Amino acid sequence: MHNYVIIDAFASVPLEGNPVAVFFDADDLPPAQMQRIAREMNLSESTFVLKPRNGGDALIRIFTPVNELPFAGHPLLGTAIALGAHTDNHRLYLETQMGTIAFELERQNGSVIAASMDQPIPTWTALGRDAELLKALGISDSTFPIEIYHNGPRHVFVGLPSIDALSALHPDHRALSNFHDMAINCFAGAGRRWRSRMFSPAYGVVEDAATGSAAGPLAIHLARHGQIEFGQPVEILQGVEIGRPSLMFAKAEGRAEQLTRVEVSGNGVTFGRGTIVL
Amino acid sequence: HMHNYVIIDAFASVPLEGNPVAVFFDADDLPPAQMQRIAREMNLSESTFVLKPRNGGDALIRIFTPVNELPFAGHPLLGTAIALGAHTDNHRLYLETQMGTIAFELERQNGSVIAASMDQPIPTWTALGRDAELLKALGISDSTFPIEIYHNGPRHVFVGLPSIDALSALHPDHRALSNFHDMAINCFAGAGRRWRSRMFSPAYGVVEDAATGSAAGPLAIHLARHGQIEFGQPVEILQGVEIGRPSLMFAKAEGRAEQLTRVEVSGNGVTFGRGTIVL
Ligand SMILES: N[C@H]1C(C(=O)O)=CC=C[C@@H]1O
Ligand SMILES: N[C@H]1C(C(=O)O)=CC=C[C@@H]1O
Repeated sequence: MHNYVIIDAFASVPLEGNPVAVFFDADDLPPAQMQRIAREMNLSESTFVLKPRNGGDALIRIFTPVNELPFAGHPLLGTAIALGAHTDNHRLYLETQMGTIAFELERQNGSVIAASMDQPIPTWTALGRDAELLKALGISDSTFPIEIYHNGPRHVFVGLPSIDALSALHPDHRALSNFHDMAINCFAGAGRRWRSRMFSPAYGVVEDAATGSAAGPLAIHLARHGQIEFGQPVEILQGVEIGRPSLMFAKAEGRAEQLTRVEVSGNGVTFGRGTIVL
Repeated sequence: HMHNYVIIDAFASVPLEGNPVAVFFDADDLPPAQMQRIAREMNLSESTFVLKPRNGGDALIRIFTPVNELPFAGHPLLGTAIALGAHTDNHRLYLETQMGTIAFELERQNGSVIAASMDQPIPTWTALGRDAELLKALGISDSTFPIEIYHNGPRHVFVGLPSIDALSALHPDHRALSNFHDMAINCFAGAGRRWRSRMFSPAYGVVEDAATGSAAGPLAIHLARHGQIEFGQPVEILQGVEIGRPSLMFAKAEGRAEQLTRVEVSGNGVTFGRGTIVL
């Protein structure tokens, strides 16, 4: 029998942010059963905490309802906040398939409130499928070049001219299903405050509330396209239209040709706790 | 304020099959607005909330999809009945809903509720009258039977497919289907005592549902009306196969078209998990 906790990631109160189900003592579960359990929970991801293999504190496997991911932001944020309760550490090192991700935990009186990760440095290139994507989204143009970033998963970015235009999107999910192993992140905003919406049939979700692995790349994206400065922290608010407002903090340090750090951070809170029969 | 819940996999005898429902106990202190939010947090096709009775039943149940409330629904109530059945020795349970009181018979094995049967509301029906639009949304040219919509609280449209291969091949346009409000699109194929179903409902906040319990009753009526089975003949409807959530619903509609005396839907259910929430 496995205990799990539900964490609302990128939120300071239950019912906001993006839920993840974090399953403890999962070494006995085969990955095919992990996948099935994630299908059962039907949250954007469920995670599994395994004994470490390469010097971290744990090894974390990450599953959408339909696939395994080698890295994801909300799921690992939630896992780090839940795991934080086990110990007194303020530094946590979580192994994933993309490598070991360092976390700084924000604690008060030993109690975990928030966490900050150092993400893998993404690479990027032009999508090369603009007409198709914009048709799918129901729009004419992107405000900035449409590029796709890889840090484990992949994330494509499409800019909108206003927050109203971003909220007005009604994408064709079936057309979006032609975009494999990627999530589509639409953004709008100004200066240090940006809004996002994410759509990914490839990762099993019509619309996700907080796509944590997209936040760092967006910050890169905005700085490469002159809208913010490298090293300038931004707030990205996602999930508003679906009732799941999620605040992601991101900061990309260095320069386009040589990034040195991609930090994403947020609050998380416990929604519930229980146990599954297998 | 804290609430205990159980996750029941409805219309399955083993965990990880069937259709999950999250059942929250002692839920009277949650306003409907918060119940809707909790149902979104769980993100299951439905969550239910167990309230004290007002009309002589055992409990009053409110039912929520990720995006709306429903006056009745079959997998959520089945799972609710199995869950509440653990707390009682009784053979029958009466669950008040907005559609009236639904009677259940509980089946035990050893000291354990393993299944239940309900008597569903008798539906009304008519044609949908929008065949061309719906068929284009589904990605096909027609139905094997007249496209009709049944109402037993929620609404269910039925589109017949000529084979199981044809049914598994559907890749509907979710957005185009969102233009059909307040209903679920149930696509079926099969023969005799054995049918496959797939359900799609942007209106009820699900791309594809695993086991649409309130559709099982109407489908047996629909098949009897259209001469593919006889009234009163039990059928097995297997739903959710293509999404990896095989679910087995048993349905029997007794009487005749002009006068149905019982629409019975039953199935197995199993506990997958349980827990507590912080509000
Ligand atoms: N939660 C998202 C995720 C993330 O980084 O949090 C990556 C890809 C898809 C998921 O829905
Ligand atoms: N499970 C379904 C339901 C039912 O009767 O189980 C009714 C309407 C939509 C839900 O996804």
